[PDB]
Amino acid sequence: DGLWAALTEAAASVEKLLATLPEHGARSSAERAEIAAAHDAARALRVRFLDTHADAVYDRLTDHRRVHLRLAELVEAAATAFPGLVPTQQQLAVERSLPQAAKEGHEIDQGIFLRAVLRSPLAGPHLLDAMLRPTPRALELLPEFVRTGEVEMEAVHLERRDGVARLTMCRDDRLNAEDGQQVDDMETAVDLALLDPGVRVGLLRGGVMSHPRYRGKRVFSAGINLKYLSQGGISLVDFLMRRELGYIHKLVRGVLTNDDRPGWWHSPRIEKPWVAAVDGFAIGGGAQLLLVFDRVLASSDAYFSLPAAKEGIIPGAANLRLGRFAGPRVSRQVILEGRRIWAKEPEARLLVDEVVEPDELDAAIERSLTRLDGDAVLANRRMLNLADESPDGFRAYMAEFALMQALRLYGHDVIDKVGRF
Amino acid sequence: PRALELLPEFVRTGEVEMEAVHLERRDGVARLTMCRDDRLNAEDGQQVDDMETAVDLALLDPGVRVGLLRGGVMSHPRYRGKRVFSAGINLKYLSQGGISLVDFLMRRELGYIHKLVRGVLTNDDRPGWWHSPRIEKPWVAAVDGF
Ligand SMILES: CC(C)(COP(=O)(O)OP(=O)(O)OC[C@H]1O[C@@H](n2cnc3c(N)ncnc32)[C@H](O)[C@@H]1OP(=O)(O)O)[C@@H](O)C(=O)NCCC(=O)NCCNC(=O)Cc1cc(O)cc(O)c1
Repeated sequence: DGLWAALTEAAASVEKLLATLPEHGARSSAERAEIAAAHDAARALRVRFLDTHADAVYDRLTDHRRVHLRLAELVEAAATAFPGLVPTQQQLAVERSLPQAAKEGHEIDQGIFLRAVLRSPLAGPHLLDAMLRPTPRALELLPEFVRTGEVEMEAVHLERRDGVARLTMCRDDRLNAEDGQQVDDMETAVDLALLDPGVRVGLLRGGVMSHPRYRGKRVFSAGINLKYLSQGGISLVDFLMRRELGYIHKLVRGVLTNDDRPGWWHSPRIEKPWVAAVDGFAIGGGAQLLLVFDRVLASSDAYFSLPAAKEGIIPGAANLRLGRFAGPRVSRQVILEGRRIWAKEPEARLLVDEVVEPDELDAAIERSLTRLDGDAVLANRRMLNLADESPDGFRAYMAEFALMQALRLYGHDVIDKVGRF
Repeated sequence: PRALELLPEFVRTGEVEMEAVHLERRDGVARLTMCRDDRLNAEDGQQVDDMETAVDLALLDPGVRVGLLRGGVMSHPRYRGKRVFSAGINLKYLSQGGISLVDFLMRRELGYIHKLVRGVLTNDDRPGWWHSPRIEKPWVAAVDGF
């Protein structure tokens, strides 16, 4: 062994250099290379330690796979139980108060950690189940939602109507640009939709925009908030990983419930079909969402892009899912070269089921919702999703993604590009 | 007659600013920009007169080889900073009685639009008129917005 002691020392060297060296941006090139080498030695040992000890580390935190912990709770418990393995809440607060260009990149350690956890065939599936459980916030709001049929959240408006959970993304000043709060609202709303027995089908649509160039027009998504990303407010764990393992995965697989109802022995998760309706455009994170719906409609003037081909972060699980929809040539055109796909071109039918003129779209959305009601759709979409995306495939991708995306979140090309927005 | 009047200054200057159209000779191209920035280039009697005048100038100017029709940058708030080709006839003026059967609807078809196809019929005043009594040139259209 000896890896823990080596890691502890290498982390100490890093903290000693951060204490003595000048602040980021005031460092000379020799000072910059010295701290960079210390970060590298420490992170190298984080990997080597977890290569052999990940399962034991995870077992301590979750009582040998007997307590389900979500991502935030997991990395926070790992910080206190294994100092130096991942950053503390206090170290993260310091990072979070800095712009991305000035951060030391302590989230990378969380990427290292979550990679090793998701790579384990024992710990990985367990963490994924934990993220499929209902959020506490949703369980809290569920009784009022059952009664009222309505919840107004900061980034999402949810309404039960005619057996449909109508999620409207309503950040009318910024084209529904995504942030940590949008993810929390989306997961809460998705949780409510799935837990509400009066909901049979879900609908995701963008609301009416108010920014002057789009006033009176609906817009689906302009993707991640690039301003916040530049400013330090995009969290690796609480945004980039949370959305993939939480609400987006619940759209596919449903919510894992307790053994508290009949039939749980054949359906431990409650899943329902989802419809997406795209107004204006779906960009980045919003386009990623479309790879997970049972039905996708778009207005005739809409387009779909994952535009950050030169200097962007990985487009979530698009790299996992797009090849299945579009094949390897088109997926590389979209992701490697930033090809934008328009709702009216033939290849839009790889991503969209129905393209409709603006004046006929509302009615076409309503028709689509009535077609997905039965028990037959539920069984069939479960079998399809199982065939389309294996547990191992999703897990193995999200394991590498945790580290690869962490690195991209701190890449100089990304920081530079995002600052110019 | 308006075009013949403006032709010498256009040959000299390479530029004419009209109410509904901006015309510029550049690199042998007659660049017609439809520039009613407040109403998405909605058409009226004056637009037709400007269009025909510009088309006439493009065809008569020996320094022009190819014509280009494009919409200019709009200033209306829903389209500010964006080019728009044409929103068609001015429906407000049509309601108000200001769309002329002869001077708009017939004039545009028999004048500038037909000159885009067939050119301008000139006098017998140049070599070759016996085989080409009309001067025609090729035209490019670039459609922004709609
Ligand atoms: C979409 C546009 C072409 C629209 O062009 P215009 O019609 O000229 O609109 P704008 O006036 O820019 O937009 C209106 C308004 O919203 C603001 N806006 C628009 N999009 C954004 C984003 N993405 N962030 C922040 N603010 C935004 C814009 O600044 C204006 O607000 P003011 O500054 O207050 O004037 C343009 O706004 C644009 O390029 N937006 C950014 C698109 C983009 O590159 N998004 C990021 C793509 N990358 C991801 O999503 C990455 C990602 C997301 C994920 O969810 C997960 C993951 O793993 C990775």
